Amino acid sequence: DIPFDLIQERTGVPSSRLKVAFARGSLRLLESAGMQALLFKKPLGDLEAGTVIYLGDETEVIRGFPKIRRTLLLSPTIQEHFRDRVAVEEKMNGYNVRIACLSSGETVALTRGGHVCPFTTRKAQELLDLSEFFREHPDLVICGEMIGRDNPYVSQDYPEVGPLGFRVFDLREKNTNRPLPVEERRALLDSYGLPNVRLFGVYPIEEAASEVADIIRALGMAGREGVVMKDPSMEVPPLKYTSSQAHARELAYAFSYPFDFGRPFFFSRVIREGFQAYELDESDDETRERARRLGEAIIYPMLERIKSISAGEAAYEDTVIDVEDREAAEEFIRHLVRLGVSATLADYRDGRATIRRFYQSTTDRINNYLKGGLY
Amino acid sequence: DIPFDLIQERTGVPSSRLKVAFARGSLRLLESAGMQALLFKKPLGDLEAGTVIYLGDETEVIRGFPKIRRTLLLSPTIQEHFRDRVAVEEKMNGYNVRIACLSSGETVALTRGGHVCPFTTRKAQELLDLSEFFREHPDLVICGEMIGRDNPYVSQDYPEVGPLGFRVFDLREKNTNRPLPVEERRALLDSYGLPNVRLFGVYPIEEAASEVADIIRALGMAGREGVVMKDPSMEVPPLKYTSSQAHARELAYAFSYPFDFGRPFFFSRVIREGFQAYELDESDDETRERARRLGEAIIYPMLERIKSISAGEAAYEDTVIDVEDREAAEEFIRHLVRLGVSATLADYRDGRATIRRFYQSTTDRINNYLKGGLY
Ligand SMILES: Nc1ncnc2c1ncn2[C@@H]1O[C@H](COP(=O)(O)OP(=O)(O)OP(=O)(O)O)[C@@H](O)[C@H]1O
Ligand SMILES: [Mg+2]
Repeated sequence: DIPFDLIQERTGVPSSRLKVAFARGSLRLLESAGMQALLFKKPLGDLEAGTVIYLGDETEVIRGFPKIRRTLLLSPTIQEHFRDRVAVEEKMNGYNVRIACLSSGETVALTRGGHVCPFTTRKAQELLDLSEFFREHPDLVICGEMIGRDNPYVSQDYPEVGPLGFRVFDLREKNTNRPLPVEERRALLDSYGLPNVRLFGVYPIEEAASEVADIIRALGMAGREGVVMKDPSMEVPPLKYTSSQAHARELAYAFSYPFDFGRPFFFSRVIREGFQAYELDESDDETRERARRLGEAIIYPMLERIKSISAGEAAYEDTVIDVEDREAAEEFIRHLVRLGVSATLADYRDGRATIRRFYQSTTDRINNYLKGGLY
Repeated sequence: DIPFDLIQERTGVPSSRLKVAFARGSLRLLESAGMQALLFKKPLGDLEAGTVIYLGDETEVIRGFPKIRRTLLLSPTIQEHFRDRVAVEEKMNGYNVRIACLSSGETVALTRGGHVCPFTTRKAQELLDLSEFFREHPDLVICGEMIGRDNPYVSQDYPEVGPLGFRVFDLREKNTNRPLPVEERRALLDSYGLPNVRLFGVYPIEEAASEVADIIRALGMAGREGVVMKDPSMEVPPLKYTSSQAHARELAYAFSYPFDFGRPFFFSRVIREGFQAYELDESDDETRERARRLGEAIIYPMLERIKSISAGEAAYEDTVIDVEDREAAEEFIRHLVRLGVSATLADYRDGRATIRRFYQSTTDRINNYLKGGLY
């Protein structure tokens, strides 16, 4: 049974609160070296959502990755949040991965919720040489973005990393979740042959907002997601800010399965376009492009989705991945499913498993409308 | 001391559910001129929102105007819903008015929430000649839209009415809320010289959808709101269906005050554009124009609003109305304020009265960000 007082000491959360959280947002589950773990679905105190506690030789807290705040404007805001210098990295469109070595020597890759992903743990050690880093730094949690076209979670092709890849943006200590300063982190990860997310530079605070403006113009015309700005000694939390095309991308995806994204959502992205038009457009023409790009991202995917279902096709998405065997693919399917995702194996040849995700609500509601159902 | 048993007898709503509604709202007020009345803020049993019960020499239940269902498609939805024939009237973009001659001889214009508008009651009596109609039909509630560019509530130019006119779209019995048949209701209002909404015609159900499509194309090309489809006998409830410019107009106004409406306003309207592109757009040119039209309606109002607030202006809405005197103008404001509206008299020249509406949600949140406040 759950060692509530031990956890109370390791976390700073009173054993009383923890029993209140065992009503709802605190799950006990088997994972790793026959080990019993606790997964904080909801945040609780200093503890972040996605926090996982492993109850082994030592009880290790794998803190959840912290929510990064958003800004819609580069100025005055950057000068209003930061001090002296701003480090500016590339925002990787992928899925958040915390890699840790546990007291059992076992290496584990946590999805944002704190679940171990069988696919992510396999691929993370396949594509990363972690052995020596963890021998020397076993209480540092590698925080990164799994990216690439053959990505079961968020699929964007970053050709320079291959079909599947990884990029570290953080080193955070177990339990305390304290980050290493930016430039030390990059160096340390360099000297173990580990990949850092692209860093555009470190700029004095006066010039930061303009420097970020050019980068974003560059990132947009490349079709990349955007930027994450950081206090070089991480004594100020980060701010994220994204490109217009990044917003058209998400929106276009969202209006392809419009009834699976819980309403706004949609408002939040569009609003980013208002303030960004106010700040980055240097001609009416550009603002015109911005409008055209927004309309088309909305109409055309929704028009094709509707045509599709009209022609008998249910709304689905496929993503072909590398797996070890068909059993492995199946196990990953189950994991997506216990995450509330409609998924099945659609095809399997050698080690390549076609993961099929179904969007039931988009299929149903567009069918009911096409048959004469009333809004 | 309210006569709940009487109101139960006169509405069929159980006495208990009434007292429980009143313990919240449902609200008891004085109106016209020394009568006490019951306003139903939310629906209850068969009672509609905005239903008012007048307690006079007679107990009269001025029923609220029923919510009209909407379709996103003409086909096959019309023929799944209607039978035999389909009557198709213009949907007029203004505000809802219920005119009735209460048992105390006093004529009262009710807005959708069942409040007596001092403006609308004065405007309806100037505009319409109602004395001979109500003399013959005191128990008939005239239901129509007040429309025109110089409108106090929602404003759109309709040349046919100059600055401001009225158009009846329904006749409904007091208490029962039963609607007269379409062709009868129209003949009746004509013989008494009362203005009808344009009725394009009654079509058999197999031709209804293609007919409506043609009306919709003309109405869109002409900047008109859409169509309300009716069973001639009114035995099946109406379906409203709106055009794309109705929507652009709607989303443009929406994003001039983004944080005051919704969040959708946006997903609701945009979803119409999808199915309508599907059913009605015949060339991709048309769909392209639809996308661009939708984009500009979103960015531009949002953009100007941020510029407007960056330059120090509050987010407001002006509208100019024709009033009798300035005494009239200030009564109308006192009226808007007692309904929760942040309005003032911006200006008054020669019977004209600039009514200014403030939207502080939009002003505050847009200023919070321009000050460098985090998303
Ligand atoms: N260079 C980077 N630095 C930090 N985070 C990054 C970087 N590149 C990608 N990310 C990922 O982007 C996330 C923030 O971007 P996004 O808005 O897509 O995530 P989110 O789901 O909104 O996360 P949250 O709201 O919890 O911050 C981070 O949580 C991280 O997973
Ligand atoms: Mg209307």
